[PDB]
Amino acid sequence: LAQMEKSYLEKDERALEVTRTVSLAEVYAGLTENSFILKDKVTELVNAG
Amino acid sequence: TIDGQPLSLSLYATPADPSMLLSAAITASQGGGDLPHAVMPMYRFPVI
Repeated sequence: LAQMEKSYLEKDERALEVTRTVSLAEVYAGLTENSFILKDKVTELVNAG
Repeated sequence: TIDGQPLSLSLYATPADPSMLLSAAITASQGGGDLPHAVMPMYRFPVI
């Protein structure tokens, strides 16, 4: 346990925390293979489930 | 003598003394340990 704690303290470093915002409208619109707009396909699939 | 027994008595020398037994606690030396390489932690001084 002390060997593992020593290796943890010698290998733990800080970070680089990054948030990334992903909108599914941009992903589904720029997918280049059966790409679609989200707002009309959701009402197509909800009004006909 | 007339029977063949001596007039001047024989020698009875001193035997060997009991010795004193000796031993010794001989000693050795291993040196001190070489001080390792220091590693900077991520925590502040009270935690580490």
